[PDB]
Amino acid sequence: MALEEFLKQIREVWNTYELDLVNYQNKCRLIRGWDDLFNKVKEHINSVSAMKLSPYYKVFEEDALSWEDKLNRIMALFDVWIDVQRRWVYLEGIFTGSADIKHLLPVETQRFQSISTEFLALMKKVSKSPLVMDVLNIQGVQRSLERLADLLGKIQKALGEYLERERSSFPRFYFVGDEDLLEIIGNSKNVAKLQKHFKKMFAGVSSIILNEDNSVVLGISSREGEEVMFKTPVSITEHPKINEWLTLVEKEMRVTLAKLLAESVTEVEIFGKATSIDPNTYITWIDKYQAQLVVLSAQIAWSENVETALSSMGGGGDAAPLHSVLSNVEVTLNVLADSVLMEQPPLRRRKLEHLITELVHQRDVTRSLIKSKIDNAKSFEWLSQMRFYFDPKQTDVLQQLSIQMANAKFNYGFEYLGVQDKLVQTPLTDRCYLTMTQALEARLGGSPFGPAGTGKTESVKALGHQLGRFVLVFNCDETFDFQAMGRIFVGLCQVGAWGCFDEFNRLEERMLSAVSQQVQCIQEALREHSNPNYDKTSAPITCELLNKQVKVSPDMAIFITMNPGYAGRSNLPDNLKKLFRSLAMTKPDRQLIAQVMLYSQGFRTAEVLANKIVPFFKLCDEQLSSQSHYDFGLRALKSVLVSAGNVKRERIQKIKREKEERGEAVDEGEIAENLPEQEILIQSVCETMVPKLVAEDIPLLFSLLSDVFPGVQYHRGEMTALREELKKVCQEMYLTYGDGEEVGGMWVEKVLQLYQITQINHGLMMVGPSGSGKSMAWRVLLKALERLEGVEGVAHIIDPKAISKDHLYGTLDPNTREWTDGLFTHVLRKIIDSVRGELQKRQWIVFDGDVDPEWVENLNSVLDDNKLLTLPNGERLSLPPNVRIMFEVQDLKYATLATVSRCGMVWFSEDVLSTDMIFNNFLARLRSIPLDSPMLQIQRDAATIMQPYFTSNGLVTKALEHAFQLEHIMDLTRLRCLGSLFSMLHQACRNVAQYNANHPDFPMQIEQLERYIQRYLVYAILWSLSGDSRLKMRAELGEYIRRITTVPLPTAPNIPIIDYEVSISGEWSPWQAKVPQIEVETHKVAAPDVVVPTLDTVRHEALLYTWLAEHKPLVLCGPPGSGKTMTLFSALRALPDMEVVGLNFSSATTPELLLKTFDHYCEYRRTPNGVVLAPVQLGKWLVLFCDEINLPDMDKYGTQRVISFIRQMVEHGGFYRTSDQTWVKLERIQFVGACNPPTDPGRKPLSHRFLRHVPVVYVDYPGPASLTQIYGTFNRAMLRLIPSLRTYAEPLTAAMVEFYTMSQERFTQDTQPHYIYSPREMTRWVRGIFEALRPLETLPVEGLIRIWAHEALRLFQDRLVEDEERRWTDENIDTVALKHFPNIDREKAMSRPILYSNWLSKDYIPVDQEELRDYVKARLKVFYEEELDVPLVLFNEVLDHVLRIDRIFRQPQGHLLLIGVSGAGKTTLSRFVAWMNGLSVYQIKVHRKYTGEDFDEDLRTVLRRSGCKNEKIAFIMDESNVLDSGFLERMNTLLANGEVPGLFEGDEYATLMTQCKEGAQKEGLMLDSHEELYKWFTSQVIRNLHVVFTMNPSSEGLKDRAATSPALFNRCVLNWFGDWS
Amino acid sequence: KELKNIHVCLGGLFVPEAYITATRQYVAQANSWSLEELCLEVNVTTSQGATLDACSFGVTGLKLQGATCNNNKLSLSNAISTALPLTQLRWVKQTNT
Amino acid sequence: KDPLFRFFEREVKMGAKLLQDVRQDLADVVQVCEGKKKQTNYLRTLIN
Amino acid sequence: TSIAIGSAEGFNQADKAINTAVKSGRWVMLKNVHLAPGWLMQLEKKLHSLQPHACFRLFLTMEINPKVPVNLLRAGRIFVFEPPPGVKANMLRTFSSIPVSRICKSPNERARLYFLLAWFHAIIQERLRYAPLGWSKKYEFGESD
Ligand SMILES: Nc1ncnc2c1ncn2[C@@H]1O[C@H](COP(=O)(O)OP(=O)(O)OP(=O)(O)O)[C@@H](O)[C@H]1O
Ligand SMILES: Nc1ncnc2c1ncn2[C@@H]1O[C@H](COP(=O)(O)OP(=O)(O)O)[C@@H](O)[C@H]1O
Ligand SMILES: Nc1ncnc2c1ncn2[C@@H]1O[C@H](COP(=O)(O)OP(=O)(O)O)[C@@H](O)[C@H]1O
Ligand SMILES: Nc1ncnc2c1ncn2[C@@H]1O[C@H](COP(=O)(O)OP(=O)(O)O)[C@@H](O)[C@H]1O
Ligand SMILES: [Mg+2]
Ligand SMILES: [Mg+2]
Repeated sequence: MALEEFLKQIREVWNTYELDLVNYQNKCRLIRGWDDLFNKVKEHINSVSAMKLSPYYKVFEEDALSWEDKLNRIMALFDVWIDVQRRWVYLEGIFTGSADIKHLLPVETQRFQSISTEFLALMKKVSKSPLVMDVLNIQGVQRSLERLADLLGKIQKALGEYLERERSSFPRFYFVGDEDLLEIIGNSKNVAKLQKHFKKMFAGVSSIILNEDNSVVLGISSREGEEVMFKTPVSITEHPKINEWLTLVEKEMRVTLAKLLAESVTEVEIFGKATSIDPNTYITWIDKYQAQLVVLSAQIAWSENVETALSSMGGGGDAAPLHSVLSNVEVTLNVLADSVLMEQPPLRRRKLEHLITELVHQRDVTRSLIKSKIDNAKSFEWLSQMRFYFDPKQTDVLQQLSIQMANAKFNYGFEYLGVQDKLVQTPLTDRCYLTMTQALEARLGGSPFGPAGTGKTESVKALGHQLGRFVLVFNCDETFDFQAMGRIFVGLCQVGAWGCFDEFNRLEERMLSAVSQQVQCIQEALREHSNPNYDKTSAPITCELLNKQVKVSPDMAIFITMNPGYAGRSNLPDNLKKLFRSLAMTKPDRQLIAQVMLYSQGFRTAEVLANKIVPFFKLCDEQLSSQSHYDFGLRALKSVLVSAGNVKRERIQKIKREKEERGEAVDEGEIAENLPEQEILIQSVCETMVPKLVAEDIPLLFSLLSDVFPGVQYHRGEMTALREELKKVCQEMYLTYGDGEEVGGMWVEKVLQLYQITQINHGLMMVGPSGSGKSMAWRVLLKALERLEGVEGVAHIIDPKAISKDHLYGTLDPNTREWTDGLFTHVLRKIIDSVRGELQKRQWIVFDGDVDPEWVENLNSVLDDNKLLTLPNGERLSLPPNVRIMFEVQDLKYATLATVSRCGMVWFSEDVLSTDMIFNNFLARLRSIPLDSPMLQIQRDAATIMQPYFTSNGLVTKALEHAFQLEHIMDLTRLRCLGSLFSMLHQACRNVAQYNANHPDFPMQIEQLERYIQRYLVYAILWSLSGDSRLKMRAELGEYIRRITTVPLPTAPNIPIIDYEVSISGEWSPWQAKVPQIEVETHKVAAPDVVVPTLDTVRHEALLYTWLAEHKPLVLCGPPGSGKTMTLFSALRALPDMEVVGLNFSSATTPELLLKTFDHYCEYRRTPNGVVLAPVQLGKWLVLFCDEINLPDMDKYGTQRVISFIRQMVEHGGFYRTSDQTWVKLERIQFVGACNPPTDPGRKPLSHRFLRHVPVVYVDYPGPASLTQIYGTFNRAMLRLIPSLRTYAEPLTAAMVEFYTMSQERFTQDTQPHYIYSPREMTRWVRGIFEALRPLETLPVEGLIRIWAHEALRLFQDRLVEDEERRWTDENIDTVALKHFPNIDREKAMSRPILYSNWLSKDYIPVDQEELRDYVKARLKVFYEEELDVPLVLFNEVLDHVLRIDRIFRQPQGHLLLIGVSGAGKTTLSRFVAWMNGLSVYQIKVHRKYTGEDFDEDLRTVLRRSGCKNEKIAFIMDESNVLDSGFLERMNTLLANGEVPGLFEGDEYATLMTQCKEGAQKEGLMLDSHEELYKWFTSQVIRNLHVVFTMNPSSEGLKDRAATSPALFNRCVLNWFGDWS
Repeated sequence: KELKNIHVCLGGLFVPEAYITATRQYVAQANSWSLEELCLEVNVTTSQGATLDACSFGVTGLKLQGATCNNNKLSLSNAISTALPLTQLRWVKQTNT
Repeated sequence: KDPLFRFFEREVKMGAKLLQDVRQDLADVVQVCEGKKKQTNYLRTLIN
Repeated sequence: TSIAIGSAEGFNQADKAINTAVKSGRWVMLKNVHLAPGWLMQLEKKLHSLQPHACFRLFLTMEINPKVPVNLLRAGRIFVFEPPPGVKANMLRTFSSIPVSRICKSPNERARLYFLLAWFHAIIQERLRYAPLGWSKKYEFGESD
């Protein structure tokens, strides 16, 4: 009875729960403690769900349901109340503190006053009753909060002008986003909320130090914690305005840095020119001052000492005091080096590392100077080095220090940089410093180019930090348009900061040319400013940016780093390249970097370690097998060295802990000397590079390590706690776990490698072919970490290429310049905001999908050391330390090296996911998860029966191994076959359950179950491993299975096994027992829904029923017209709960088609678990049938956006709604695909990740026997109208089959794109013959042969091109008719002018040429006098064409495709025939301003006329009218279906609904619901609207149109008018 | 031993630099030294008059652009290319001379 | 342990793979010219 | 008035500058016009039916590109800028570009340094004509250097 006790506990908790209220400037009482209420509700929901899991939940089901209801109402209220509260706070901070906004923007100021009045009324009403429920049960509370949020968000977007003025007031505001700038302005009084916004405004100022009163700014602080204390603290009470005291803080920071630098230099001059240094005093000096200040002091001291020594030798014959300077530098270096081998606090350790790097640079420079025998300070060997000159005499503190290189002179910016990672001053870095300083002297820009990973961006940042400048890195991409770059340049000019536009060439070339103007104007302004005649009194040089005068600060500069010769890159215009001084960065000095890094980390053997590790990287890069994901550049070496340092530190800590645990004996020197640096380096190399290795490269690299580092071995630690968590998690997820060499050792090893790489890197890439356990690996690792460390782990799976890049990152409106967050940007911003405590959780953003340089290269700054996401609007998002960017890909064929070098690579081979693990997972899931307890018992029994076969070297594994040797239409993947087999076995279990249900008295015995399961397993293996191949491969697989297996099989000698089914009695029964020789009704002959059952038909119907019953997506692949749609609709008729919806993919299909279909047929509803998309009908399963799934274009990077969208919606069970970036989970929706073989032209093979989930069945053409049977059935059914002709059905169908076979053989797709022949031609043949024979009461054999020949000509000769082909068709028709119909009078039946028309009689009877010509002349005279006065000259081909057009206009959904040279009379003849048949001709009037919306309006009008007014329309359309691909897409949808789903929406949809209701009433039908009315509208449009498409006989144009709109070659009868003969 | 003995045309190999690396590390393993202590000693001689010791490797097909090599000494020439008869490359200890 | 064979197996592997691919493609082209097989997208491009 | 083509605001500024200069007689230069061939066709059609001032001049600096409309090429006069044919021509052009007042400066040794530098530039640029031997790749040794 603990349920009632816990419910009473929660009742008391909620009853005693009161809402905490805190005041705000004596205005209102805000809610405080959001996290407490949030996790209280979360744990209460978990408790209620756990109760629901309990069996005793039934007695308290209603109470718990109501409790869940009110808890979900609390969630709904307080998920938006917090946002409303925060937004009101930082909007009132703007609408009260600032008085300018009242006069500037009064109307929404009054609106906000009203909204604030409402909000304060609500808050007071809450304050009267602090109880949670009494706040909750308030009427209309939720709607009031939603409306308040709506109005406040409306106001927030309408403050752009005031924000621009604010950014103008304080220059540094330009790097602050919309929401962040409103947050800063509103919370000026509440400075405690601005601490998280300083990091994006200054170089290293992450927070400011405030007094107890929060009224005086005492100093600043960095992310590390280093503090700078202002000499004169600034009081914000005196300067209430945010910008004024912010500027005072900046100036005071500069002044205090200058003064502290002066004091530090004065102090360190003692350490210089000193024979010996006391380590205690030097460590005290290092601890006293900041890292940048101590580095600067050391640099100044060394430079002054070297200058003084050089000045002594001015005579040349003097002594060499440079030796004293070198000895001093070496002594100081030894002091610091000995300080490193012992423990230090992290800040002091970083300071020591920086100083060691700088002093190594100084020692190298001094040694070079001594070797060069330099004696004069004016020599270039000393001028080229970067020298620092200090002036304590200077009155201005900021100009006390001057930095010079060659003839360039700079002033230290004194911008606090924090603790940044310096770079080893390699010779290439010195070259970069020289070149960039020379460029800055000439007031140019710097353009260091070269391959990625050569330290281009980092060199620029290091140089900018050397001068103490504010360096900004903007990850440029193609949406950095002219205006955004103008804004960025304005910000840089006003602030006085450097701009590093890395990946500059990624911009559009036109945009580069446009930005050249701004660059040139800024450079000219700086050049004028540098002139000494300019003075402080005159106004600073104002440059014109974006039609605005902007003050240009001297300190600014523009640097662009570009990577030539890669994908997704442009070529810079020459007028732009001449403004930048380029520098080549191709080969960084790797050995020096490694040596200095290892020396600074505390390695005693750093030289040997570097000399062994750097050639090792070249050895790996040259010997290891070339692969797309391999990287051995400078970034890899940097990661290895950092990992080695961390491993050394943790080993030292471990040794200290061991020594203090076992006795007490600790000596830092003893630990340092006795430490295997070789082993540490090998362990780091293995932890960083082994994961990326392929299976056959691991031993190669291990042998290479043994060759370069002999005597040391790798002993990877056994993470026993992590392994225990992995074991438990694999237990809870039905996964196979194994340690070492057991089944699953490689997979868990890969999981551990993934854990290590996550520990090291913030960007990962789980690379490996589809079906290698990447998804499960990272899922299990996430859950194990959650269960081990106690921190909740969440993941956001984003498909990058399933949505457009604008939807993925965001977009900027070119009109209003307002930023809309994308998918990834919204997630990252929400995590950064931490409004619901997301920073305390492990956040993983997984990019499951294809990678190309178009979308991933915008993440270059995220995966770099910058860890910033740069937006076109100048905003930058700092990556939280707990966020990991993961890429789950199958190949990296298209990604550039810039992406590859940034991500820790973990390679999952197909050997990692052994088939045994898949079999065990299937068996465990079968034994655990019920399929609908009787279900459980039957299902476990079936699992036990299938156990002997689902083993290593079993029947299934051997058959699967043999399967890849066969030829399949689509590429065979292991998981496709396995999933198909598992679904079919689940269907077998459901069949057993149904058999038990139908027999309550007699449930199925064990023997029946055993035999049935064995036979069905064999059947399912046969139909899964060869369901997507020809008949020959199916037979061969059957023969192989018969050879290998031991179960009973059919005893038939020649009949293949696949011809047999597994009856529920547990015995083989041939499929032919289910193939009756049915007799079709005469009036249903060749009807669209009539199917003659044959062997292939019933087999494929059973297979489709089995797969769809599981709601498993499937694809039917086969040649056009083979019967895929017929088979699908026949099988779906046995499932009354599934409603099919038609989709027609083309070359330009986008996910917008699927979204429009979802909007039309389904609805989004808000649920406690999130947004769920379900069909409007209750209890029905929508089935989306994609007719041409593989036509959508593959980009240059081998992807299809709609295919990725479908794969995301299938595997992940949902998609993302780009309107608000909310995950939408599909419910009661499945997908069925149809497609031609990928070998057919215009067909693109599906990605292996998509084919994993979808079984493929191959629907080949019916054989001559099947065709004979089907159309003999139709002919026998049809020929019952004429009893005398009843004996000719067999020869008639034989002749039809023979002629169709020879027509397929003679004409192929090679000659012409439209030369396709299928059983559709036979169906239309039988339909035409039946329609001709329907009204007639008697008719001799010759008349029947004449009708047959006429239909043969109208089908097989209409589409032909060459005259020889038509002659061949005529002769072959003659020969076939003579062969199959001897002893008939050829002349009466086969006179060459075979013409049939219903114009001269009520019946479709043969018509002589002359009377038809006279009738056409009379009708032409009437047409001239009535509609079109354009005289026409009649000839035989005109009569034939008008007869064909009349034939097409009399068929339902009969569209025309007229092909011929222009001016042949196609449109005129179409109009004339439509005028006879009463069709009202409609043509679209195209002008130069005609766009997509005009076409949509024309389509709406024609559909309204043809569906609601029941007015027959001949929609004549020409290829010249096709201005865009949207025209063709809409026409394709209309032709194929008869209705466009997204055409009608909003007001137009309601108007159409009213018109359809009126039309149905006019026809007398009673329909009121929208679905039935729309179906009737579609039926009327199908029956009334006809489309005549006219186009020129282009060769490549026809091929292009066969792919951009397949409907014209399937639904439209093709007539080749050609040129006049 | 046969693999080390045979003469290989560097042009025909897919990755000749990996061949150079392989011979480098083979000789380094033979002498148990480090790579940066190893330099190149290249001797150009006729195939018939060629002797390969433990550190020599046979390379054919190397073309000399604008020079002629007679008795292991280069002379500037007006011929576009001069085919080297047989290139024998050796790995020896660096003398930093 | 022999780097020579480490590089050397890679050479032979790539040689065999590319040789097999080229021979199969050329045999397919020959069969197309004889008309005994149909042309696929990849085969049509290779013919191009 | 020099305007770089590539942006819509660039098109508007160019149109305004041309409309002002055809009356004021000032000069107008448009850079990298080869990126907007359709706007080139529109501009050529505008130019044909126009009566400009006596001193008005319009310069359309472009990269040699087949996408430039033929009618614009026929309407205007083409100047081809490219590597000078030889060392002598290269030095002649280099000396022509440099103002005479700059070379004839107070130190009499500046002229010899300029001659040496011009000879070096000529040798460097003429070697570039020989891609495999003179250098290793087609470097952008140009007037900026
Ligand atoms: N440790 C395991 N033991 C047993 N079965 C497993 C294990 N890991 C994965 N599987 C199964 O193997 C299959 C692979 O699934 P998963 O999504 O992890 O593959 P993947 O290689 O990441 O695929 P994709 O390229 O489609 O993302 C699934 O059927 C899964 O249930
Ligand atoms: N002189 C150096 N000393 C130490 N590390 C360096 C040096 N130069 C570059 N690096 C490292 O190499 C990497 C270079 O990355 P980055 O400069 O972004 O490459 P690129 O600019 O070519 O894209 C950085 O992670 C940096 O730590
Ligand atoms: N067993 C059969 N009985 C009757 N008609 C058949 C049979 N098999 C094929 N057909 C004919 O073949 C045509 C197949 O068309 P469809 O299913 O649309 O092919 P696809 O989907 O490949 O375009 C149908 O019109 C149908 O009349
Ligand atoms: N049989 C014919 N006799 C005389 N003129 C004809 C005939 N057929 C077409 N024309 C001429 O063609 C013109 C109409 O061409 P049209 O049908 O619009 O070309 P298209 O078929 O390319 O649309 C008419 O002006 C008519 O004079
Ligand atoms: Mg970079
Ligand atoms: Mg996966």
